[PDB]
Amino acid sequence: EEGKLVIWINGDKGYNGLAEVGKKFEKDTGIKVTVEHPDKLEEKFPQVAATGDGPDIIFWAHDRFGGYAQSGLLAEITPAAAFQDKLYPFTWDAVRYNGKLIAYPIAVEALSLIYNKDLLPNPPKTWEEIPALDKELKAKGKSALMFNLQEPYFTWPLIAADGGYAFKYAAGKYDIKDVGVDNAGAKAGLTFLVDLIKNKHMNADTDYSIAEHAFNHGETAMTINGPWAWSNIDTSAVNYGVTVLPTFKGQPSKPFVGVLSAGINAASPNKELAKEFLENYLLTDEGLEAVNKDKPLGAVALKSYEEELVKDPRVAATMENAQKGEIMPNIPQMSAFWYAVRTAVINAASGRQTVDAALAAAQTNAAADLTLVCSDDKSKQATLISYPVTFKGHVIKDMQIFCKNGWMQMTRGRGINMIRIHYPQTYTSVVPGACVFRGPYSVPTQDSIEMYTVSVALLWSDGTPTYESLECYVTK
Ligand SMILES: OC[C@H]1O[C@H](O[C@H]2[C@H](O)[C@@H](O)[C@@H](O)O[C@@H]2CO)[C@H](O)[C@@H](O)[C@@H]1O
Repeated sequence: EEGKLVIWINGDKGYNGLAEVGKKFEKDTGIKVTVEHPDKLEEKFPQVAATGDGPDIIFWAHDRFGGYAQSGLLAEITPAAAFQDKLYPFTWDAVRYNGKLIAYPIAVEALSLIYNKDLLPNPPKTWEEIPALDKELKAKGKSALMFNLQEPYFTWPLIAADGGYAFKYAAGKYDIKDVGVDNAGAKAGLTFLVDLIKNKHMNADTDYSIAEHAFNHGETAMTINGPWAWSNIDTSAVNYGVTVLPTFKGQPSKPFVGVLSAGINAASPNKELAKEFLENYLLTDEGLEAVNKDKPLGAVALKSYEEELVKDPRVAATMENAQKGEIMPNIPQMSAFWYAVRTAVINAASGRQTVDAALAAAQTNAAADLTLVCSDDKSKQATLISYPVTFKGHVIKDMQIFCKNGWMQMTRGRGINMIRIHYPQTYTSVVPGACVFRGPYSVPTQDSIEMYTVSVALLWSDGTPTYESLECYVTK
């Protein structure tokens, strides 16, 4: 709707403060500003913006914006040099996609270790110490650590500590072909997490609100969270510190660093109003103050403000953790990475898959966009799903699936491609066209399980071949 600004931002952010900024905007321009916090908005935005609908402005960490830009959902930003100089350059670099500025950077985000000083004056420096510490607190009616296990954002710092990575950065770009989900380091880290759960130091079902409640009411000595979380702790009775994440196998935990960013919907008729709102209301000492006061932003992108923020030790700790991590890629393939790791962590933590199997499925999903939906019952068939998210640059051109009975080609277009995979011995005769698992194979680790597998050959646009396999496991 023209003559009005609609803003979407995550419900864990400073939306009331931004609303107050919006009030400051309406009052001067007569233009009403409505701030909303849709659920799973990072998914809902590309859905509705694609229909020409949605907000004028969308706020999210920069990693999602490359996908948005590739789908044509974001207007190009062209700020003056003067405005550009007001913000730190690396924050601008975070919002650049295939050459163009696709958003306004706002603040730099990283997870930190947050601890209750009255329970735990000297918090552990290593993950390895948490079990012994938990045993001591449990006797006192408390627990050592609770944090959100449902979102891979929070568990990634540990998985990445021993060598896990999303995409390798080489020769001036992310190498979409070199995916780090499945390696020895990632396995060691996720195994440590799963072991914390097996040993009842953490609970697989723990989510954001459970961990927030447990920490802010004094039940658990530590939590892992970002700056947005500090204001609720300020309200609580907890005297807290914000410090460096614990090390794992002697290496720093490596949080993925986000830059909170504001994109303008390409379909918005209101773009000039959105630009002026963002530049002359939101990014100002006053506006950033308003939002930061409602819920802290971390290290803001605005130079004038940063100088006052660097004095807040919580922000300093934030930047200390950021320096030990890595800025998130913004490439479209990140959406497949995050989906794949979310599934792996949830499945490993619950005990539905082993760490090795979970990561192996995650690796293939993040790298090749292939998901295999297994059935516990052999008589019900598996489904292989191909769902490409990257349409530009180095991409898989050709895909061949190796099934027990031969090779079959599978195309990559924008859309979704699904085939059934049959377990062998299931059909009384050979079914024309059907892809059949190789197996059953033994699994040395677990004696009660049978493995089935198919293989895949990938031909990249540059001629590079690569190979994947996908497994399903079944109880005998
Ligand atoms: O969990 C995967 C998720 O991680 C990041 O989302 C963060 C976000 O950056 C923070 O600002 C805060 O809101 O917490 C989110 C996790 O709940 C990625 O930005 C996102 O794309 C990804 O799906």
